[PDB]
Amino acid sequence: TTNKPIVLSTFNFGLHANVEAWKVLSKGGKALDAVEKGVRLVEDDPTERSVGYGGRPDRDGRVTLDACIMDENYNIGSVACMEHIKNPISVARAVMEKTPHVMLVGDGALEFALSQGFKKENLLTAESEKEWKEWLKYKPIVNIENHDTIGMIALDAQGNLSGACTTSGMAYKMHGRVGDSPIIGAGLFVDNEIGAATATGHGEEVIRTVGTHLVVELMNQGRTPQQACKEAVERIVKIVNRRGKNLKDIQVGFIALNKKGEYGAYCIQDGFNFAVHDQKGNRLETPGFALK
Amino acid sequence: TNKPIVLSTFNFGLHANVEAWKVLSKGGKALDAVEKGVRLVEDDPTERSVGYGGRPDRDGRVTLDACIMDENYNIGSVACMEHIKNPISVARAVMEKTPHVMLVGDGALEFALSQGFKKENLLTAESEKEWKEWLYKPIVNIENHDTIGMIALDAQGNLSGACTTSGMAYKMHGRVGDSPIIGAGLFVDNEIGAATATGHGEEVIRTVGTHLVVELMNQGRTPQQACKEAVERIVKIVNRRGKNLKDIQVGFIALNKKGEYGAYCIQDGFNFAVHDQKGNRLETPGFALK
Repeated sequence: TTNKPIVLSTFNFGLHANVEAWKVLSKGGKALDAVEKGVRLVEDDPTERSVGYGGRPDRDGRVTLDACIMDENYNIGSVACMEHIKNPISVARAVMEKTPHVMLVGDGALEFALSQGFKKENLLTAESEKEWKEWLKYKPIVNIENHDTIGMIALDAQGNLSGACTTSGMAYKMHGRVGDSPIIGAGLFVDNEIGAATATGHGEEVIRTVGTHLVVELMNQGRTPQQACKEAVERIVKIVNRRGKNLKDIQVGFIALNKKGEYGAYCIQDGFNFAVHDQKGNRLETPGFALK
Repeated sequence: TNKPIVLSTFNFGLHANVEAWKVLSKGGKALDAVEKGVRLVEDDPTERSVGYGGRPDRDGRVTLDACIMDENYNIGSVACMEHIKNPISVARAVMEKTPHVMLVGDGALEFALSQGFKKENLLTAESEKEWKEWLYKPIVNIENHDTIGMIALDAQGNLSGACTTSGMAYKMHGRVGDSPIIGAGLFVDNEIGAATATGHGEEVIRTVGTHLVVELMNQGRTPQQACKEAVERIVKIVNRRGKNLKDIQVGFIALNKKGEYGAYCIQDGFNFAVHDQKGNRLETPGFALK
């Protein structure tokens, strides 16, 4: 029994993103195309205020985006702190496919996007501009309604894994701040002989623990996807305590999928959900949480 | 436990270790020792792949990458930063003074200047001449001391590490390698050990190299065994991607809680420096490409 094809993505907007990925997966399409099409739906929508277009700016009023992608054969691409391109996941795929590098940032990422035909656009909506000027008159508090990242991982009809992660980062972050979403091993990791995992939340904490590489290595060690996500969250809980911080101030979610299409998730604070679509249909599930 | 002890990469690790030992031999923190050690090399214009004499990207811009990690999971990083000679110290200020862990590009430079660092021209006349003559084949060259990574265990039994580079010569503007990425160029877990990487950064990111080395030591591997199996994982992936191993070089050095240390690389000719109470010496690790 292998449950394939199957796709998982983060937060409640993962349900709609999964319908676009299933359009690829249900026709035998590649997991890489499915996860790119899925997260682009959310990058494109200005009402999703933490991914792509309409994302809240850094404190200087610049919308800078972070994304990475990984396919079934350790090919990776990433862009971080890139301005004026609505679809960072697709520029990350072009870094992977068209350059000898795996990560470009800042002005160099934008110059490369324009060289590959991407269109320069104004990503700061009137809504985000209004909110930023009011904020100008930094408290990255936990908020369950803030779907701060879309991460999506899929196992296709060929039995191949791939994943994508994209965000506009912490609202009113310092100029040039980069979170976990464009870092391979922190926001996203895919090993086609084992499984894949993506992360959400306070990016600094996922980088600190190399979160998604740790989840996949625990599945390599025999942990179920859910057990792997749970123990990686418990490692963050331990480190939060050793650093003298308070867990109520921190939110991190992990979703994971292995080679047989088994899946799981776990988070620090209640209220993180994820969407799963497989042949039985698309549904929103609620994982366990550490802060009780 | 054999402590204090410090390891750093390549030939120039011997001189960098003498500066870190000035801190470690007096009971100083491993964090200050590894910062002082790699700054020696950032400061030297004759070291062409670290800080000040570093070879520019293809547009003639010297852009630097660095990260630091202490004994209690605190981390800081700057990538693709221009005009500041000492990126390891701006990384330490990201760690200590901001709510973030990584800043890049113009925002990293703006933060450095807000902290007192001075803007300097890092493109030496030598590097400028070489770049205009070059105006990309990132070959294996054992004379190219591409990164300095340094890891130390101090008198308190605490681990810390630093990694800094100017990255691949004539890289695309905006390219970031493994040296500022926690878990790829550098990782430190004070209950286990620490490891740093050198070489073709893209390959270390792909395998999340130094987090893998430390997790293998967590699983009971020796420092040398952990470095060897992480190199063997890169060998395997190079083969699955249909690539040729002769085109790639990666080195790992590692240190555990007990002060045991080890190293391994793909191609012969990588060396590292160890300084402990027996003195400072240059050792040569095993290599995969036989």
